[PDB]
Amino acid sequence: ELVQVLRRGLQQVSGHGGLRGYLRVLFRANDVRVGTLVGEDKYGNKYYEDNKQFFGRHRWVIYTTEMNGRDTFWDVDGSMVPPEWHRWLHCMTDDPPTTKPPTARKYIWTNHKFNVSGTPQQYVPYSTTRKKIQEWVPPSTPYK
Amino acid sequence: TYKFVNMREPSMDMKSVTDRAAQTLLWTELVRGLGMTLSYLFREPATINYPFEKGPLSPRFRGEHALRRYPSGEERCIACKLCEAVCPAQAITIEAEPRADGSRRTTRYDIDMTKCIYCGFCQEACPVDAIVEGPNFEFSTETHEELLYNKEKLLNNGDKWEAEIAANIQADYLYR
Amino acid sequence: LHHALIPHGKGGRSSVSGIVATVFGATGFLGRYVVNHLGRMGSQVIVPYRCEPYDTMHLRPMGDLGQIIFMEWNGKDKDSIRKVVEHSNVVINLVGREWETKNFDFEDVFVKIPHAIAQVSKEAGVEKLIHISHLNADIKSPSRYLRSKAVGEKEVRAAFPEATIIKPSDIFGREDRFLNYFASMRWFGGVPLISLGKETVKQPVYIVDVSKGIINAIKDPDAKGKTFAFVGPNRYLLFDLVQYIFAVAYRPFLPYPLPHFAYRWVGRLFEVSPFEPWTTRDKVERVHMSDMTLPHLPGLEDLGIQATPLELKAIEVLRRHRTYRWLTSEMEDVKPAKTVNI
Amino acid sequence: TRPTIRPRNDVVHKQLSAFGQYVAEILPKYVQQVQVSCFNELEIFIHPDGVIPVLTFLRDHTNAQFKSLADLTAVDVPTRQNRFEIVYNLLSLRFNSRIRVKTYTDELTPIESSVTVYKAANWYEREIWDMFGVFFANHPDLRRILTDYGFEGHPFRKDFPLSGYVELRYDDEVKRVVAEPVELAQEFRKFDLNSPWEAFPAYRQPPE
Amino acid sequence: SRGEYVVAKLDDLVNWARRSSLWPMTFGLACCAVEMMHMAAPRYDMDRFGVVFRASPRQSDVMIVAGTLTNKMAPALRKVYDQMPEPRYVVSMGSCANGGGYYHYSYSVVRGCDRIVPVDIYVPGCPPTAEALLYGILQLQRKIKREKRLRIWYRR
Amino acid sequence: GVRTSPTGEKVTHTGQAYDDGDYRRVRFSDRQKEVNENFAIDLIAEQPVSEVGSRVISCDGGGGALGHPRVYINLDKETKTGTCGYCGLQFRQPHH
Amino acid sequence: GTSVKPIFSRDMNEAKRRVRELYRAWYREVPNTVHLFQLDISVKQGRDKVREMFMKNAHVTDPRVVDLLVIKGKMELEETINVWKQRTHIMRFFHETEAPRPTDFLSKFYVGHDP
Amino acid sequence: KVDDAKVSPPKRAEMKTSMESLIHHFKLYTEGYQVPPGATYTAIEAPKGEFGVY
Amino acid sequence: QLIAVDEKLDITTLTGVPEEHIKTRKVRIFVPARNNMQSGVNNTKKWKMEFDTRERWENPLMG
Ligand SMILES: CCCCCCCCCCCCCCCCC[C@@H](O)O[C@H](CO[C@H](O)CCCCCCCCCCCCCCC)COP(=O)(O)OCC[N+](C)(C)C
Ligand SMILES: NC(=O)C1=CN([C@@H]2O[C@H](COP(=O)(O)OP(=O)(O)OC[C@H]3O[C@@H](n4cnc5c(N)ncnc54)[C@H](OP(=O)(O)O)[C@@H]3O)[C@@H](O)[C@H]2O)C=CC1
Ligand SMILES: C=C(C)[C@H]1Cc2c(ccc3c2O[C@@H]2COc4cc(OC)c(OC)cc4[C@@H]2C3=O)O1
Ligand code: SF4
Ligand code: SF4
Ligand code: SF4
Ligand SMILES: [Zn+2]
Repeated sequence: ELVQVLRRGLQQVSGHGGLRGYLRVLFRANDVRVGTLVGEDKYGNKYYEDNKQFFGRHRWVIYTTEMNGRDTFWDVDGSMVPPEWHRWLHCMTDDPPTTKPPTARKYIWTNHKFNVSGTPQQYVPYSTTRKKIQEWVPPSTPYK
Repeated sequence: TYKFVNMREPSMDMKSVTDRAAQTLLWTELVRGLGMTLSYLFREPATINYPFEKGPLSPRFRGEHALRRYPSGEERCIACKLCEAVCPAQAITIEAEPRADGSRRTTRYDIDMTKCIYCGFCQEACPVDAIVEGPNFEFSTETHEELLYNKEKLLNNGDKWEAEIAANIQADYLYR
Repeated sequence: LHHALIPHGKGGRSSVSGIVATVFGATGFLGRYVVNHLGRMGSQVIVPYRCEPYDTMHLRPMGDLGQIIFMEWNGKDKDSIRKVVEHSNVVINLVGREWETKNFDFEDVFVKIPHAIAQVSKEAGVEKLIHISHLNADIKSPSRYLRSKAVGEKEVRAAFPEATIIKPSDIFGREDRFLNYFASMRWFGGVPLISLGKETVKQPVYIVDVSKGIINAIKDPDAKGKTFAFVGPNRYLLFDLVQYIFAVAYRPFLPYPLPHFAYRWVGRLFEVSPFEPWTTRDKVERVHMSDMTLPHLPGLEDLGIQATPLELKAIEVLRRHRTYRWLTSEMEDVKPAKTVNI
Repeated sequence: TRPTIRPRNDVVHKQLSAFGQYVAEILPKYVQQVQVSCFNELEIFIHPDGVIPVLTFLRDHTNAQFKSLADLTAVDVPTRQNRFEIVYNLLSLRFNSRIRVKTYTDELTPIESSVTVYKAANWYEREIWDMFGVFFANHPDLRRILTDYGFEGHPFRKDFPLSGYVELRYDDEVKRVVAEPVELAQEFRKFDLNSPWEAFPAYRQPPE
Repeated sequence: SRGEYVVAKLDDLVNWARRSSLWPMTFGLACCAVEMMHMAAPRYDMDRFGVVFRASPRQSDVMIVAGTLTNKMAPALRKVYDQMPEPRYVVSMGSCANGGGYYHYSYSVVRGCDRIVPVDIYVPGCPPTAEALLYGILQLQRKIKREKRLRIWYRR
Repeated sequence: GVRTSPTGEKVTHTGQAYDDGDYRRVRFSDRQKEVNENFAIDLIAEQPVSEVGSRVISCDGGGGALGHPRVYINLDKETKTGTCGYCGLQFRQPHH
Repeated sequence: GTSVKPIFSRDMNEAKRRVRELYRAWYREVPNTVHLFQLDISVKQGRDKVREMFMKNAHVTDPRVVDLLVIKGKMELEETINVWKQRTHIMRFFHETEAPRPTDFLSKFYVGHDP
Repeated sequence: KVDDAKVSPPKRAEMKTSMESLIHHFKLYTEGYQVPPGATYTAIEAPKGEFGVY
Repeated sequence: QLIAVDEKLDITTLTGVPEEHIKTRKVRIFVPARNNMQSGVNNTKKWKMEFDTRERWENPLMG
């Protein structure tokens, strides 16, 4: 009945930490759904699921408000998800990194980086090869 | 074996004529269309909450390129130039020389991402699984030059995305 | 020549010309043409900008991949000038405003900034410096614009002895202030001219001519310490010039004389605009002042440039100011104006 | 031989050979050769002057009824004196068959337009004029179809470079799109792939 | 300073208004237009971000070059770009628009739309997914948020 | 093993670095230079040498089908070690 | 002999005739081309350009080649009259954005290795 | 795919295990297979009509 | 009908090639030499025509 729908909405606003948390999530993600916390990201992101939603809406992430150096309260993008949670979020696998951690290597980045385009840390292409032809160096002494 | 789509004749009895006259005067099929639109109005929309929600993908998905390493940290690429030869768009440029220890390694490995058609042929032709197409697809830039990857950029991509690339390969290498 | 800076190719978009140019004021009327001519040959152009990057967008398609680098700079900071002139062998100065702002007066943009640029470029080892002043620059000129131009020219020559100084006169083009300034006076209804414009002589020069002259001076090995004057091939009275301008635009020309004090009052009244002023007292002073004659200075002909007469390029600027009735009229329908040549 | 080899159909081969003999007998004035491919495709090599008759016959004869013009194109072989090879592909719905008609021409010899026989040919012929430069006589409206306005040369010719001769860019001084001689930041890398060992003995040529 | 605060607030308001209401011109060239349509599809629903298509260039704010730009067509693209009132933005989508892509070494293909018009955002892919184009649009929104026109106007 | 040039620019594993008088360094002003910090040569130099009691050893890089093509390395030379031409691993017989 | 087939003309006279008709048509079209396309060139400039274009192929002595050239010129004229061409297409005949390439030996030796 | 390593590439395990498979993979992904001389017109019923390749 | 053209064939005015790439170009007609690393002779059967080598330089970006 309609009364039960209103009660569900009241439970939704109650289950986000009160009115302030409800408003924060509404203005940060334009969604106020409540789901089971799959896990927490080292950079601050939180990953939730709800299998009762249809495919595509059954997994989501609340992004952190503080990334490496920038304020991400309003400026968020899909490039801030770490690779393991990237695999879990895009439904490439059913096992979260919490229960199926990736293999550990000493060359894998320990600190994820987002898209740094339009930023002094952007990639600038250059040639990785050395000089090909060496020119003759004239002697430093006079010839006469 | 065929069927007709518009070879039906209408009944000419008085009842059918009255029904068609009511259809014409009272616009029954227009109300049918209105009812269908109203029915669609009350359904759940298929929209997903991007970027907080993502569309499904597969381990076969072809995205940003990356150069992989062995578990010891040594690069897998041996400068065989098979990926450069098989590239339909000629987006790969490779230059190689013997290393200080005599290994066969590259000195230049460029992929023009504005030339690449993302066909995945390079990772099929690679005999050591060195060059792969990662799962990343959100790497839009603000300048053209940022999409001209050199060896350093691809090595950084591999080091950054290995945790997911290895898992994607493990789930699909038996289909290859 | 530092082998990487040796010319290669056929002088096209993807070629290497060996020129690394830092073009100050590249977001202006002359700056876009200079950058276009530099990037045509395959040069490395460094554009220092203090405005919004959006306003630099039109400069992006002028070069190949990586041949145009946009760098933030501040006029009052010398470290930024050093940062933008570290790796250049040519430094071109096109910084200049026609009016005074609350942060930058004429002396700041014409004396202090050029002197700082010259000093920093000399310290950094820049081989060639091109400076732009006005033909009518004079220490005792009634306009502070030309006084500042002369003082800055002297300062640049003192700080950079091998600097090439170029003195154009009333550059006209699509985005000019010269032709558009006269064409926009049609809105008031009457054209106010001091002494009816019968006591002023003008020698305007085409924008493409100035850009080609700058390029050739960069490529000229003997134009190091020279001073050039860029003028057109014909001299016109101000009255005849404005008459021809209105005839090309097919607008009714209604000239009337306005005394000097009245025009100065109008300029002062317009000067209080917080945005770009329509006209100023200094602009009025410069408009009604005869262009100087300097036969002892080299001209465009000594750089291999043949001056383009206004009669062949007036329609390309003044067709925008026509109505629909006369929009399609040909260029040879205007009966070119009278020229006072000698 | 069973699993990985394409099966054969000798009945269709016999039918196509018989019909090729039929067509060759009916029109000896123009037909120069008839061939049947190993994959059951019938080709008739004719004289250019018989382009209009033969096709018309193939379209109108009761036993031919080739009423569909599937395709029409040209092939450039610089080693031949007659450099261009015109190919017509015809489909007969009544007999569920396909035929190919081949003829030849060079740069300065026009070919009769078959718009009267097939209305589909019109655009096709324009393409042949646009891409190869073969003129078609009595064409109702012959002009470029695929190339840019004012484009010089015929790109599909073998001696035409892959990247052409000119390239387009916007110029701010003239405030318009201009064309300039072509320049490439990276030249197209030519590859030599032909193995020095013969692969198909059945196609070996006499040693001259 | 009070004036600096006022101009900063006005600049923020104008940037918010401009990035919140982006109207790309209804303009497609090749395969990438299909992915643009799928971005307009219910699944992604660009309209929920304030992004609507409009056919007239005079009523358009963004041009999305989705497809190969040929020599025969480049003047038309430049013409429709010039008729867009400012402020205007260009998003290059796909390999063909970015640098030519599969047809880079072609006699009739312009090697990148950036030779004709200035480009703000480059979206890689062949074709980029609707998610990738949405990411590019949001990056353009952030870039617009980064603009400060009134600030430099004041510091002048 | 990263190291900086006398100009202060990092030297890549390929050994490239712009010269002092090179103008191309201007492309790095107000931006950065992309340098990968994991040098493969050092990382393969840290690997220990495997000791196997046979003249011929087999190497596939590990992972079976996920490595490199399997090769056979002869270990008759006692002055040197058998190095894989694909992975760079070293093998030797028990000596002295 | 040589066993050749004509396109339109049997000898030089008819080919020169068709050339003259095409030149007449282009001469008449030039002022309209200047007016409609709003070109900044004069009618004299366009007519001189047409004359130069016609003179570029003055060495041809083959009636078939001349017939093909007349066909191409008629194609171009039909392209221009119907305003299928744009202002850029018309103005491409003048090469205003191309630097003059020198022809003497010394300048070619200076610029590069090409002859 | 057709069990003919001179036309279709072998499996990656066979390529990394067998000499013939590696040679065939190399030659197919560098030069490609040679097609016997001949001309064909193959047409199919694509959703837009008859789609053909000569 | 036959018109009996008596002049040498010349189609330069119809190819659309710029004159610079007609007068200043030199072509080579030759049978390619057998590659010395292989004993096969299949690449020495047909004649090849190829143009003279022109200038190639280094792109300032990406080399
Ligand atoms: C009598 C009045 C006459 C004039 C009236 C004019 C119209 C009234 C003004 C409208 C005010 C409404 C604008 C406020 C909306 C801001 C919403 C907020 O969320 O924006 C944030 C930041 O907001 C902006 O930075 C500032 C906006 C406004 C700041 C100053 C405006 C003050 C009003 C001054 C009005 C004076 C009018 C003067 C003329 C009379 C960042 O959001 P954004 O990143 O985008 O979206 C990310 C989406 N995610 C979260 C899902 C990922
Ligand atoms: N008719 C003419 O044009 C006359 C021109 N003069 C000289 O020619 C030069 C360029 O002419 P023109 O293109 O018409 O001038 P413009 O007004 O069109 O632009 C000059 C450039 O100088 C920059 N600039 C101006 N002031 C400052 C400042 N305080 N700090 C940083 N940058 C500044 C502007 O950048 P921004 O947009 O960010 O403000 C602008 O891009 C000038 O030096 C001028 O003095 C010579 C005689 C003829
Ligand atoms: C308006 C919304 C609902 C959708 C539909 C749509 C766009 C954007 C652009 C276009 C469009 O539809 C029209 C008509 O159908 C095709 C079909 C095309 O190829 C099948 C094609 O490729 C360029 C282009 C088009 C048009 C055009 O570009 O978003
Ligand atoms: S995906 Fe295809 S086009 Fe892209 S680099 Fe690999 S082989 Fe080349
Ligand atoms: S195919 Fe693999 S090993 Fe060979 S050059 Fe390419 S990336 Fe390196
Ligand atoms: S980039 Fe790929 S998908 Fe997009 S238009 Fe070009 S070929 Fe088509
Ligand atoms: Zn190994």
